[PDB]
Amino acid sequence: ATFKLVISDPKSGIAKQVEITGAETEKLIGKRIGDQIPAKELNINLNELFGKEFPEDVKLEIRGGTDKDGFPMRPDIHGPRRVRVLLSKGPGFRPKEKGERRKKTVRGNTISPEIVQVNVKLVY
Amino acid sequence: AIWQGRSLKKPSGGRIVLARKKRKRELGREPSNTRVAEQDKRKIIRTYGGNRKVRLTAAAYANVFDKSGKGRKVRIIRVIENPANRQFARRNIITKGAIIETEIGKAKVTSRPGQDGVVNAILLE
Amino acid sequence: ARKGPKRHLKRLAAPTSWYIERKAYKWAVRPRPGPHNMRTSIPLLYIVRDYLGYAKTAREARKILNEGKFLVDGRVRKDYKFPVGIMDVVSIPETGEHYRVLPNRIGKLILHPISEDEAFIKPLRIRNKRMIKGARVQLNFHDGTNHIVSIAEKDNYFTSYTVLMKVPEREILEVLPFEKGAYVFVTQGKNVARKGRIVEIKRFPMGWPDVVTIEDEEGELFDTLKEYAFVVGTDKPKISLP
Amino acid sequence: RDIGLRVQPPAEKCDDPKCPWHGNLKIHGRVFEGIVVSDKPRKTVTVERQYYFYLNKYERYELRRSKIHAHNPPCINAKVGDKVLIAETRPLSKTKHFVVVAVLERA
Amino acid sequence: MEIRIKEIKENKLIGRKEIYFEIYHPGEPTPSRKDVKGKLVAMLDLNPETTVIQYIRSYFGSYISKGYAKAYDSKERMLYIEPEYILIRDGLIEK
RNA sequence: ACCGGCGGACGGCUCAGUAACACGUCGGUAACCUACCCUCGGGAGGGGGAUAACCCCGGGAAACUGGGGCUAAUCCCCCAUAGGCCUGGGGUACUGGAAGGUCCCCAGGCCGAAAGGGAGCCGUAAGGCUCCGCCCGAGGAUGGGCCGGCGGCCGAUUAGGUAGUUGGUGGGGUAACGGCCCACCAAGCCGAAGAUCGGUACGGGCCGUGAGAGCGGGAGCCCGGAGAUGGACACUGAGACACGGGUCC
Ligand SMILES: [Zn+2]
Repeated sequence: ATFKLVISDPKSGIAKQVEITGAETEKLIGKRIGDQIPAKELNINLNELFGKEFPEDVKLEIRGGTDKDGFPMRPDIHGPRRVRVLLSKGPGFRPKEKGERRKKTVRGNTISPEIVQVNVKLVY
Repeated sequence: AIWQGRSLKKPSGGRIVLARKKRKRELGREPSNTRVAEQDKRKIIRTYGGNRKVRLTAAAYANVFDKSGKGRKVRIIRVIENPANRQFARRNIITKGAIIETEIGKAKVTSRPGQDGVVNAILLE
Repeated sequence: ARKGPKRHLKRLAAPTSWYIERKAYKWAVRPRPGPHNMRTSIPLLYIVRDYLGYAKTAREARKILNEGKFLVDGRVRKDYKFPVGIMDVVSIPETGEHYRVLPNRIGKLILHPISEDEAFIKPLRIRNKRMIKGARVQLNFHDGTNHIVSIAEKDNYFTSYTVLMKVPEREILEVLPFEKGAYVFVTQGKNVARKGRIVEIKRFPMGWPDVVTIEDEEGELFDTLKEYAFVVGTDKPKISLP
Repeated sequence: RDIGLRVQPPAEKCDDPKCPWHGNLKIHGRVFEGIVVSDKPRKTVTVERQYYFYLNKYERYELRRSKIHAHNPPCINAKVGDKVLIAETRPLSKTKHFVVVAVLERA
Repeated sequence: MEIRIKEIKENKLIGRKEIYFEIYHPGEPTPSRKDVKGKLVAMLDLNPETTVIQYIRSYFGSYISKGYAKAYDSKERMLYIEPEYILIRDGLIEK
């Protein structure tokens, strides 16, 4: 389970990539979108990564991600399962028409070993 | 959906075969069972041609008039009788023909809650 | 297979009131909704191109119309699909020309030259009369136009009466009543394009229309519908109708 | 009162909302004369009208029947065999689209 | 080759003059557009750079060929009104 | 290039299905809806919020698609007044052949608008002129929905068919009236003048033939109806349950 986690700084609009192979992936696994995790708990030296003087209380907010198959994660579907849902808007669908609905494949909010990329927002 | 097109039996007792698919303009909506509650609940429905309807699902107040045009807003307590259905009286469902009793006595409904979203009634002498 | 409104009109299916070649091409302009009916109307494109021959192509006709060179009822009309109906005044100030649209003896629409002084008058038959919010009376004319008056003047107007309106100012000039001896002009039917004086009016039960008998100049008596009888005078026509 | 027909109204009064004489029902369209053949259904009568149809090829006529179901207002209590007048109205039921307006003659 | 002006009309909404003419000629080739325009301009005193020959049409077994032309008041108006193809055919634009 | 508006429901193709108010004709809707367009009478007041594009970082073999920041509108939301609907009591002002219609006065309630936005020419500014615009009300106009009378094949080696079936009362739903649906009350309704069932078929204007009566066909053009591999469903829109849109077998 090699994650390609993305860290985005809301105060600068800049994002960086960090690839994590094991050990630290277990703590991330099982979490749900909307949960905060201290940066130190992931052995991330984001201060030197971003060349900043980030405080010591920085916390990692997970907002979503994707899979090996490229199907995104809907923060609304419960459980670490892949489902087909008829979507009109929101994550996983781009309407392109006034009111159309198309069926797409998505995954639940909970993180699973199948996840390959996890997006994270820095919370000071 | 709730089709409201032609019947499939002739008046002579014969059988009719559909010559076309169901059309959108011929479709109805689910019945609105206005129930007495502690707070009014209404919804907006977009109808044919872009027009609009106000559907009342829960009714709390009623506008009661007594022989002189003097209207009062009085809370609904219970439904006494409803000739429309034999079970509506027991299920406490308001209907255009229902008879209710409010703080100022018995009244008979004269409006259609499912079509205009208002409960109007006349006091019974 | 039909799901909504039509946008096209085949030439063979065009109204019989148009002086159009029904076999030269396939399509014809579909009139936009407007003042008069489909049968008593013709798109301004045909007036500009065929009737008058001021343009040889629809592109030229559209350019001239957009240049605001044509006035109908005293107002400049730019769209080439505008309906033009009976008792309408078409004005070309640049050439100083003025025409009145009238039915023919065979039901086709024609342009009758008129005088400049007369070009400012439009007759309008009161198709209906009702009351609107407030205490005002609304009059609906044969071309779909509307006018508003006060409750005091309610008795000054009635159905089938004629009103002479000054265009484009939209001002009342005179009211011609519908009564015995009133000069009338037939707008449609078998007796279209005939004129005379009212002689008798007959009513019938249910929704059957009224029937009116008209005496022509030569003395012949004919019949038509009251709605088809258009009042255009009292003793002698106030509008040239030959 | 008159409802567009040159016929005398019924003598007595009724409270049927679907009575053109004493109700909100409006009559418009065709008017027919017929003979009542059935009156069993409640407030309904079947009116039969006979007419001749011309067969071109044989240059001969043939009798034909026209059965119509019409609403029977309480004031106009039509029976079997009566000659009645009916007028077209809005759809009142699956088959009833006419209303009896008067009884031309009673059997 | 003799040109007879059957009709001349003044269009004022479109600032032009419409000329209908007939070219009578005994057995000879159908007259060319350049020759027709030159003769018409010389005869009717028109502006050479503002006349466009709509057509010169010959008929079956006839010595009279009909012709329709237009003479504008303004070069800009001519360019704005006339389609490109007719002007190219008459050789008013180099293409 | 993107947001945003309109259109994409017309046109084009086929005759499968359908013996039916599908089609032809005459009438009705006083029982109903309609963007575009026309006329008249009115209005445009105060606030608020996202996000596309773009930038950083991607994921996915593709098809597609995630996270973070920064923005505008004729984008979206809220408040205010006009306006819309229901009901009760009074006067009769209007059209109609006839008012459950329209108008006026009180009463109880629900719902509830806009874009003074854009362009040009002047004007020191202010302000002005013009062009295309936005919202509400009453009418039209355009395209339809629904209903009625009459008319147009063969089989009796098919004689009985019908049970929401026929009608009623009270309601629901619809844009609209209606057993269209629902709850109860009755036994009604169709039929040898051929019901029911079965065979065949898109209907008409028309065409082929004959001296005519008549017989036969009704693909090409026009009008109307259905279908988009066979079925069944819904979203957006004035209009579709939609040939080059959507969901399931
Ligand atoms: Zn009665």
